[PDB]
Amino acid sequence: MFAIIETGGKQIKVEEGQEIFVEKLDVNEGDTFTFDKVLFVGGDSVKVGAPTVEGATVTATVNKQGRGKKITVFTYKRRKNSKRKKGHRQPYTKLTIDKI
Amino acid sequence: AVPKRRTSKTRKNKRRTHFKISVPGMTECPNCGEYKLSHRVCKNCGSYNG
Amino acid sequence: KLHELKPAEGSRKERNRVGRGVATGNGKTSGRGHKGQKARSGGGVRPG
Amino acid sequence: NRSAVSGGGRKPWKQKGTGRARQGTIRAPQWRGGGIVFGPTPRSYAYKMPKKMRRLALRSALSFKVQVVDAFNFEAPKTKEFKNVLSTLKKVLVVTENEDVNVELSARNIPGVQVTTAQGLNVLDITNADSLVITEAAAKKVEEVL
Amino acid sequence: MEAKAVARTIRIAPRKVRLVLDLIRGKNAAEAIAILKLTNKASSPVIEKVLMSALANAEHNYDMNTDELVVKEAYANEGPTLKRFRPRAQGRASAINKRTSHITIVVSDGK
Amino acid sequence: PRVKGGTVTRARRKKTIKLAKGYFGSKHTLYKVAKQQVMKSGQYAFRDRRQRKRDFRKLWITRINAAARQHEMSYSRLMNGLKKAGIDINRKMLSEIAISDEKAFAQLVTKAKDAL
Amino acid sequence: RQTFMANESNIERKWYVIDAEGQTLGRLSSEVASILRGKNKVTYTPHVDTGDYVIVINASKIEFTGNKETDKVYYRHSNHPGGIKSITAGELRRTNPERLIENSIKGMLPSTRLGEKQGKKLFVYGGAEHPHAAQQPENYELR
RNA sequence: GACAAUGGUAGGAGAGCGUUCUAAGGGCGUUGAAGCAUGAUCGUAAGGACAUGUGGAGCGCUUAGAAGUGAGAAUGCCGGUG
RNA sequence: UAACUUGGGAGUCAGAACAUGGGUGAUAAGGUCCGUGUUCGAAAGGGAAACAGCCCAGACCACCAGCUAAGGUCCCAAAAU
RNA sequence: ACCGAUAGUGAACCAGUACCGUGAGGGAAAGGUGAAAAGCACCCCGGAAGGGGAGUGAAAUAGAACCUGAAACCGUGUGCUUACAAGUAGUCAGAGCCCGUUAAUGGGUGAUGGCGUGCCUUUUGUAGAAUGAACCGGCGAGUUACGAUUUGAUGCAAGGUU
Repeated sequence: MFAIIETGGKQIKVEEGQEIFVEKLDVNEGDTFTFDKVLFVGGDSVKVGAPTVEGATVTATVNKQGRGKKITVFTYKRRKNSKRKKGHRQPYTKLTIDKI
Repeated sequence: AVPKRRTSKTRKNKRRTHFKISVPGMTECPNCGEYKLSHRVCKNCGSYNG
Repeated sequence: KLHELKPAEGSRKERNRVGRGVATGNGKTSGRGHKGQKARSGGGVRPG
Repeated sequence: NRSAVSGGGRKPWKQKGTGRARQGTIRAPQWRGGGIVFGPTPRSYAYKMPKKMRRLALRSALSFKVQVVDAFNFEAPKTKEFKNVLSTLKKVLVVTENEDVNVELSARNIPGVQVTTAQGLNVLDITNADSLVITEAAAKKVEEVL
Repeated sequence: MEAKAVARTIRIAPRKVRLVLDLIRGKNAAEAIAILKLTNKASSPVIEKVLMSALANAEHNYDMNTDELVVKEAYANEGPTLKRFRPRAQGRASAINKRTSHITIVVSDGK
Repeated sequence: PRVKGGTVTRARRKKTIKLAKGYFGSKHTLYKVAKQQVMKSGQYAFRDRRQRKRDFRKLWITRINAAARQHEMSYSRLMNGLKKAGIDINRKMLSEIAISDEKAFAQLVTKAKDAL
Repeated sequence: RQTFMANESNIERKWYVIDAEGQTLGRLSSEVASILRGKNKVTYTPHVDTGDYVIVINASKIEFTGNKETDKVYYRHSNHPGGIKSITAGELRRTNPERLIENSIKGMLPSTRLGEKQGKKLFVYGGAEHPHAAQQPENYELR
């Protein structure tokens, strides 16, 4: 009994009791959150998929809301005195999938 | 000629892999009680007895 | 007040300081372009 | 700079056949022990500004102090008497008339107290102070000046 | 326990000494002195001195049997080099490095 | 006043030598080679993020094509079956669905052939 | 995120046996190389050989097309000055067919450290008898 | 909110970090300052903290001011060392 | 949705290939000189095996999402034996 | 709002000295124990040097090569890995093995797979076989005085200003 949820312009194969990591959602720490973009459900249970299954949904607890590891964005043009350094901590939110 | 490129301190140690010196090939003297070098006169006390 | 001083907004500016790095914009050649009679210490031809 | 450091005036090597870099003297900047390219020179730092702005800065300093005792009476310079006079009333600026040479003496040893006269009112003196103690006469003399 | 002996500013190159020190490292203390007496190298006598001082320090200050003392460690470290000059030809002149070494030996019962 | 450069050069050069560890030989000891290799590392990482996206796209297509051939289809004929039967899931999910459930991927292949 | 990668304990490997009689050399070699690298299976990952072991038999019976028997000179250089050697496919089909098919297939696998592992999973015999009875080889037909 | 823009050499414009010192204010420090070593830390960068060892007596912090104010390139100079 | 004016500040005055209209050369040259255009200069990404200038296309940053461009779908090597 | 031992005088030190030159003349490097010498009595190895204890001391890894004590460089030990492999030495993916932090999608190593011809300078154009750099550390390049010009701020205003 898994599913495929469309969350942030990306699909995710999700089973229960699993912790998942998604782009930033507006909710705060420790909250429920219902996924509606579910395109395909069921493993050993059933195999039903439409553009969106439209009968099934998912519910997750908003476990945490943070920022990934700072990747430094460095790059340069050789012999032409041009270089550029940036930083980036892409923000994420981690969720526990409570029910399907 | 002259070296075209300075030698790393890896290639150096590889080339010095074989810069060992073996032990002499010694034994113990049955008379002197100590180590002599085989087929030689005993350093410590005297005799050869071969 | 002598430990909170504030010159009038817009009066002071920090001088331009060339020849210190390539991220300022005036580092390598220091605003003079490449070779020539005017990229040489000693000025160009006299004015006029 | 190059003109002042001792020695030099001799090209060390020939510039052409050595193999070393071409140098001109041992007292050039890139060396050690010779030559400072720019830097300190004995030069003044003061400047001026118009009379009216000077007077307006002094008026603004006194204005922010406002944002006054009788005459001082010290026969002998006795710093404890002055400390009492300051306690009954610690960045004090005690402004007097022309000069009383027993109040400057009574007060120049106390840390945080500065004494002066109505003809000698700085702006650094004023703005450095937490209080002004001006006499009845010095108030009027500065109202006459400014 | 452990007993060390250090000989400092021994006037021999350190990689003319590590040749011999790569032998007696790990050995018993008896065969160590046997080797260090029988070898041809010029580093043997000074290392004989140092290893015997290590064993004597053991048996006098720490009082551990001079029968089971195995050379736990032995190593040379660089020292202050005397830098000299040699006349080459055509007016040139080349440096010379009369280098030194610090010879440390550590004998321990292993208990 | 005089301002002699001290413990400001050292700080940033140390910061650059920490940043290059695991490098062969003088790359992790010396500064003028460690700096060059750190710059090359930054450029390579910038490039390799985009190419990482491309690599996994290739791998997903490869495994979907390996699954469909066991079901008498192609990658192309199948992926046209989908999007013409009815819009469906992407390549990563579809590949690892072919991996986990061999029993729903064939569901999809029948529903795709039904797109004719 | 989630993308299954093949490990040493995930992988399986199978034994196939393909008649090389009547097949064009390259039309068969492509199929075989596909099998060898291992992308007939869904657990394809690049950095490991998830492919299979293959036993090509009847290598003295492959067919060329057109004037390729007398043409199609194989060359090889001996790294000595002026020493280059040559052999035509007709003379390599009777003298050593088990090198004909091997060279065809191994030119279609990558030249990497893992491509040589896969390169030495190919077992080619000129004949109908292969000594790998103890391996449970499977039939295989050209897809 | 919505839309739009954000490759860049010579070059033009803006905003900043960091070092030494000075004034003022407020602080830390032999119950351990500066410095040095290590670290898996915070910032969009220059960079800023924190913790432990080492060290033994001075240093931050805010706001202004002044500069001998930032080094990888000069067959650069001096020392050390390959 | 630019344009001009008046001001402060510059850099540039060694250009290259490609298509094209010509001169010169020999309907030689990756030649040389001019008109028009594009790209490189100062431009990374994909294709041309590799390859500044050729075809596609202009990188604010992250993503293990989707659609196409030149060019391609037997294997190396992604997609039609 | 001058330097703090490569600085400041060439010279913080018995320096115009070592040294160099026939000569006129040129010319360096060289600072720091500790609050106090209290500067290591005695024992052991050794020919001595040098050590190991034992003491002085607040500290001796402050023992006169004496405040801290960086890097290049030289070693000893050990966790992961490597003898069929073609390497600008990294980067992305990634098993396996070993650990355990500023506790957060951890750290070290790295079988293997994809991509990938250093940096400056000069050039129409450089991986370039064009230049330059052995490596490490320190020092080392748009400054000041006076005028002109335009811009921002401030002060007054047919006046402004010394």
